[PDB]
This record gives sequence, structure tokens and C-alpha cells, in this order.
Amino acid sequence: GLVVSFYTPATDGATFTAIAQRCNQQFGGRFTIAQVSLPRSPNEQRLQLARRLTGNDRTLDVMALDVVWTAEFAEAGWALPLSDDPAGLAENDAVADTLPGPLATAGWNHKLYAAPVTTNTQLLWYRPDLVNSPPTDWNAMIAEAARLHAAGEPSWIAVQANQGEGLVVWFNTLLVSAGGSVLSEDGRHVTLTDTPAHRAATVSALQILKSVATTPGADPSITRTEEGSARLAFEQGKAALEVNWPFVFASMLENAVKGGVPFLPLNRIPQLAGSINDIGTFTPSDEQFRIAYDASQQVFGFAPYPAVAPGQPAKVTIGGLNLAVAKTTRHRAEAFEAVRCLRDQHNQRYVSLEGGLPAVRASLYSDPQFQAKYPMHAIIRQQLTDAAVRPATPVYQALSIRLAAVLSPITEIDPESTADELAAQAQKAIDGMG
Ligand SMILES: CC(=O)NC[C@H]1O[C@H](O[C@H]2O[C@H](CO)[C@@H](O)[C@H](O)[C@H]2O)[C@H](O)[C@@H](O)[C@@H]1O
Repeated sequence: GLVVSFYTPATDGATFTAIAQRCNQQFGGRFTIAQVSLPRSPNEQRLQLARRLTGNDRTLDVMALDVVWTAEFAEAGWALPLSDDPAGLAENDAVADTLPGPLATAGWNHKLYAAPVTTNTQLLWYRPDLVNSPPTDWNAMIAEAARLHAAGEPSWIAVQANQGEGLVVWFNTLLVSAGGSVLSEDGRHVTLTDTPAHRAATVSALQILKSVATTPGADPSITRTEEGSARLAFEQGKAALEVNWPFVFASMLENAVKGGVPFLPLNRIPQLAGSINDIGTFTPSDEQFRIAYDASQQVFGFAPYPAVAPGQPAKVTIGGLNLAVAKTTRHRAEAFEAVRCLRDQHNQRYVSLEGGLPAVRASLYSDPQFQAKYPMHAIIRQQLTDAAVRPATPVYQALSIRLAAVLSPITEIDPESTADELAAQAQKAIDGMG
């Protein structure tokens, strides 16, 4: 039969490949889903997809889009509205049993242009052996890092924030948690410094970035043009504190069974031998998962994202992937059917438990079988319930590029002047000038 192309980020290739294979057994010769990988950064995923769309690549069918691209891909007509499904089933499937935050990321001008498949929110990860209590706010984070430095322990605070979208996500979380916002609701005005309260929020966020940057024992990966991994920095024992997406859970066990984690020698447990499947994925039995998790809990713990204002949780920036159908497709019906199968219950369980990507199906967070294998479900769902959002605007690419260029390196942030520079660059971005 025909082939529905399914473009996903390369680091999520295998996972989605597996999901496609499952769905391929359910169509039975009618058509086949073929996964194709896109580069690692959201900007490059966007660039590849945009080149194929403006180039009228008629072989491009289904796209796994970062939540930040919806607006653009809706305004350009690149992502077909879900109401363009010839079967008329896409919208109802997308809203059914799906968390409202992801759905909000999938909409534009009161219409859905994608069906959420994965969502994302950052947690705090710590070494319970070296850190007696997980810090609840960012000043506590700085104090704990300084204490670990004074104790000769790893004092890095591992944040996946080099000079790109990760840094913008960190800033957005800090800013919204402080009561601020990059843009107005309609995305037409810059709200970083337009009122005293807004400017105060921006200044507090920049101050937190600067103080984390210059904390005793700070990571030297920020003062360089690096592609460093906070996940691997934690897994190598260089950091006892990390804020990152939940996939680092699935990584930690997996890499520990492969022998790649020094302080967690899961590879030396005979009962875990063979728990790595033939394509390199940690697929434990129930008892093997119990063994691995109970061993990991003495050196690996999770906690809510640190608050900005002590006394209430943070507003954590939402991320994830929404499934959209490209306007270039020759088979709208099969593309939307594939979208529906790719996000069904079984594949959501798989994408969360094996792929490390938070599911969007609300039912799963109320499923005890799922909860027993995904111990972070409660914190994830609560952080998704009151999540921060990045601005939804068709010029988000230029906006994020300009904001990242100003923010980095965070060692050079001067809160007041940097706030003014951020507002000016954001204005340039939204003026059709970025
Ligand atoms: C480094 C960073 O944080 N960039 C911002 C994007 O982070 C998330 O996406 C990345 O991480 C996911 C794993 O958790 C992975 O599936 C994606 O392929 C990565 O691009 C987040 O989901 C995105 O919305 C952020 O834009």
C-alpha cells in the first residue's frame, strides 16, 4: 500500500519507529507508516519541515511539531486544520481523553491544527545520598550548590541551557513564575518592561539566571559555545542537582544497566542481565523494574521544579510534540488515520514508559498500572495543570533566536540593562524585523 511519512526528532526516532511498527500491524496492508528523523534542535526540525513545505514536497505527510511552532505552521497553511480530515474524526479524537494544556499548545485562532501526542515539563533531579533535602526554590538551589562545593562534592547545577531554546525555556519558566510574560496575550506587544510589575518580574528572572551562573563550583559549560548535556553531566557524577525533562528518568536506569553510570552500577546486578533488548532499549520485567528503581532511589530522586516565589509552586514551561498533517500530503484520510493510531492508548503507554516522553492521555495519569511504572506522574500532571506557556506567535523562531542571543552567556547578564535589551530585541522580532 501507500506510505505515510512521519517526521519526528531524531532522538525520538526509535521510540516513534516502534510505535509506527505497531500501527503498521493494525492497518494490515492498507498503508504503512514510515518514520523519518529530523535534527536535534527545534529550530532545525522547523527549518527542514519548512523547506519541504515551501518546496511542495508531496511525500511529506505527518509532522511531529514542537509546541512552539503551531502558530507559524497554522498561519502559513503548512499544518492543515484538524477539520480538514475528510473523515471528520480528527478533532473529536484529538480532544478526547487529552489533557487541556497540550490541547492549548495545539491550537491557533480558536482552531486545532494538530493532535497532541507527547507533552513535557521539567522536574528537579537530585542525589539523595549527597543532598539531604531537595531544594524547593532557587535561592535554596544556590545555597545547596554552595554547600556541596564547600563539602568537595559535585556542585554543578545541571540545566540544559546552552545558547538555544533550552535557555529560552529556563528564562520563560523563571519569568512566568515571577508573574511576568514575554508578550501580551494576543502576541502583539512586548510585555517584558512595559509596567513596573512586568519589569520587576523580568529583573527577578534575570537575577536568578545570573546568580546560578556565578555560584561557587558553577558549570564551566556556560562560558563556552558548547553542546553539553545536563543529563549526561548528571549521569557522570559531575552534578548533584539538575532541572530537566522527565526522559532523564528512563535514561538513568537504561544507561545504568548498560554500565554508563558510575554511582549506580545496575550492570552488576545479575537479575538485570538481558534487560536491554536487541535494539538497545531498557525493557525490564516487573520484578526487574522493581529492582532497578529501588536501587536507583538511593542515588536518584525527583522533586517539583524549584519555585521562584517561596510559598507556592512554580509555573513550569510546557513542551512536547503535536501531530500535524502537512498540506503537501496526497492522502489526507490515511494521514489523519495514522495520526489517530499513533496516539492511541497502547502507544501512549509505550511513548512514556519506553520513550521517556510524557503522555497526553489524561487516563494514563489515573491508571495505577501506568503510575507504578511512571513514579513521577503526580508531579508531572500537577505541573501540566498550571503550566507556563511560551508565547504563541508566527514569528516565534526569530523571537527565540533574539532572546537566546541576548541571554547568553548568562554569566554576562546584568538584570536592568539586560531586561531593556531583551525588550528591544523582542520588539524587533515582533515587528517583522527578526
Ligand atoms: C534543550 C531544550 O530544552 N530545548 C527546548 C525543547 O526541549 C524539549 O524538547 C527536547 O527534549 C525532548 C525530550 O524531553 C525531545 O523529545 C525533543 O526532541 C527535544 O527537542 C521540549 O519538549 C521542547 O518543547 C522544547 O522546545
